[PDB]
Amino acid sequence: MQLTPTFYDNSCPNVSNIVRDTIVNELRSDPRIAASILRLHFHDCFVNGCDASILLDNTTSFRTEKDAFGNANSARGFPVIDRMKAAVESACPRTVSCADLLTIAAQQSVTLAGGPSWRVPLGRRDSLQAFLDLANANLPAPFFTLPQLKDSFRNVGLNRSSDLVALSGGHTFGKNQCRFIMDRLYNFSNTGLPDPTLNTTYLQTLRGLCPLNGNLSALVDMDLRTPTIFDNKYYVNLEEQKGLIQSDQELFSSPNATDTIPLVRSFANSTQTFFNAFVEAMDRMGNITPLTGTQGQIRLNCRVVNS
Amino acid sequence: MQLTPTFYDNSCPNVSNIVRDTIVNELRSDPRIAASILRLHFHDCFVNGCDASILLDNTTSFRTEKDAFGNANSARGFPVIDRMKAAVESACPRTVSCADLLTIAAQQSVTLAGGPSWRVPLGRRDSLQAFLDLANANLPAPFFTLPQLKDSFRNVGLNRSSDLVALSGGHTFGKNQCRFIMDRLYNFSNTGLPDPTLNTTYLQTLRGLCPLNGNLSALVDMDLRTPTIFDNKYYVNLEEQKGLIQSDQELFSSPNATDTIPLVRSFANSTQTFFNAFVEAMDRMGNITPLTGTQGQIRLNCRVVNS
Ligand code: HEM
Ligand code: HEM
Ligand SMILES: O=C(NO)c1ccccc1
Ligand SMILES: O=C(NO)c1ccccc1
Ligand SMILES: [Ca+2]
Ligand SMILES: [Ca+2]
Ligand SMILES: [Ca+2]
Ligand SMILES: [Ca+2]
Repeated sequence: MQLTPTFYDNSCPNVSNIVRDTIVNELRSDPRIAASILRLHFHDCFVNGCDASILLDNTTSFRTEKDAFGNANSARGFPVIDRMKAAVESACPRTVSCADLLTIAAQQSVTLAGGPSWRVPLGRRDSLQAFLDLANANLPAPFFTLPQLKDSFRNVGLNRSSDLVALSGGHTFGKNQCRFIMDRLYNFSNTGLPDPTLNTTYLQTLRGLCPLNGNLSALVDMDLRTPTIFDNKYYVNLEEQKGLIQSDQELFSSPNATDTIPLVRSFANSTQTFFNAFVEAMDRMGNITPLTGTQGQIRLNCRVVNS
Repeated sequence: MQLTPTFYDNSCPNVSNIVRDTIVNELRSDPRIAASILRLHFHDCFVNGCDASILLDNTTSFRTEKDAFGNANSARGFPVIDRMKAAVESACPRTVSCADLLTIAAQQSVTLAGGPSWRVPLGRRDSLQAFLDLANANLPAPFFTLPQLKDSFRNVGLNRSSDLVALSGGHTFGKNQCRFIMDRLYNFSNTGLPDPTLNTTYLQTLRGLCPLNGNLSALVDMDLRTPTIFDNKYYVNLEEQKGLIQSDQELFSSPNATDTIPLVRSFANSTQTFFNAFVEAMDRMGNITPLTGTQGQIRLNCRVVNS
């Protein structure tokens, strides 16, 4: 079955508003939640498709993806997801899947942060288990080279350069722990020297935030220009060699960036072009091997499989 | 209202078995769960009493105690608690509180680990909010001195030396992160030397497990003799200066341990005496300012307050 943005127009016409309202309230106490939610959706889709497998808690039959390298002590916002599911179950019992809920939540998060507004295709159903080992192999790491980042995306069906460049624009807001950039700051590639593609003045600022013997869990803004606004500033930073993580800067400075540089230049100089591309890439990501029809179920509680 | 072990004998006579069955199944995949659960009960009781406040997830009206120093990236087993609550709600809808469930789970965990078996007083109800700031002040820290550990316990009503010594016997099983003993190993009290009350041969073993530049999250066994069995070996270790954390060894080596040494000697040489004392101390802890009668509620989902 093909996903359609009209899937709940009859069964639960107000699911979008309920989702938006929940995030709006949460943003008041946690300005970072919008970024956290968009990330949860991405990590859901890259492991067996957008099937809400990442939302399952540990059981005796399978381990949670929340323990995966990249998720463990990093991914957050789960209780917030619980809140909107409860509110939706009240208005539309056993109607909206967690997989779709997380998808709408990601879109609303982007819009609420100043990004584009669009209707996401719906109709996905929830998985009956979690895939930890798969998550440990499918999620891209910040130390990956450009070709490696390309392989990671192609591995799940996003084989276009625009997919990688556009979706990476998700780093236009949100935070990153010092631990993931320590090497770029003090000893890159076993050279004992910092990453040469990192702007020197910016290097001083980062070293101040992430000292050699400091807290590795200390958080830094992904986008130094507009830390909480979803815009195209992420690309301007790359042109100035101010991409925070290795995977960010490689989009512009890697020797294999022949095909990505033009997209960065384009996105850095046109919000419309970037927004159009981001929406297209997002819908493509949301279409990775979804469970539909009678496959999977409509979870009542996103943390556990239905009895 | 006074707590009574017969509280559910009519309303939900099989709650004990349902709780035991859940832990037995979990132990198969996670041998540490018994220790984790007993600890969750202790951290519940020390903050506003055993009211299941520690089980509440973050909300926009109050912050979760799961973020407290001592709980954050340390406390675990929450999904397991979710599992037994679901099973109990199926057999006895809206009957057993999370506060009581966590209490029975703690007792069964001790028994299943080889400890004593007894009927816990019941009748507690669930809180309507969590107390993070209170948790940050009420939970004892591993770097506390003997008098400080005594003040911490007296602060919640456990003003007897036996309470401190007996309950500390909970370290007869379970794990501890390297981060909490690094100072005893390499630089105790700003002296640049290890803790003199730590056995030197054991110090070598620990330094091997917790290297100066190693993983601070690496886990070490609390009891080097019988790491997973609930017995009195914890006290024998203290006599040999092999207590893992500072608060452990101080029970035997502190200059203020005049009143605790005799209890340690006694408990180290008689399982019966220790078990009797542990059960008495546990029931006293389980009686810290409970919510009863019409106070609080019977939570349907331990993570959230009833609508
Ligand atoms: C190209 C490969 C990617 C890599 C290697 C990567 C790596 C990372 C790293 C290291 C962090 C910080 C984690 C932490 O400090 O706990 C992070 C955060 C984030 N990423 Fe990515 N990421 C990638 C792609 C994406 C994509 C495609 C999106 C979504 C469109 C995304 C959205 C986010 C957001 C919004 C945050 C901040 C989350 C928060 O603050 O809670 N990332 N990413
Ligand atoms: C006297 C003050 C106490 C201090 C300062 C203290 C401190 C600690 C520390 C540092 C850990 C390791 C945490 C980690 O590595 O994440 C721990 C674990 C543990 N504690 Fe205590 N504790 C105390 C009292 C108690 C009491 C009274 C009980 C319950 C009767 C208890 C039961 C446990 C258990 C079973 C574990 C292991 C948990 C697991 O492996 O998941 N503790 N404690
Ligand atoms: O966000 C990640 N992958 O998308 C990630 C984060 C840190 C370590 C490994 C992977
Ligand atoms: O277990 C604790 N308190 O009981 C604890 C653990 C580490 C740091 C602070 C407190
Ligand atoms: Ca998934
Ligand atoms: Ca931005
Ligand atoms: Ca409590
Ligand atoms: Ca033992």
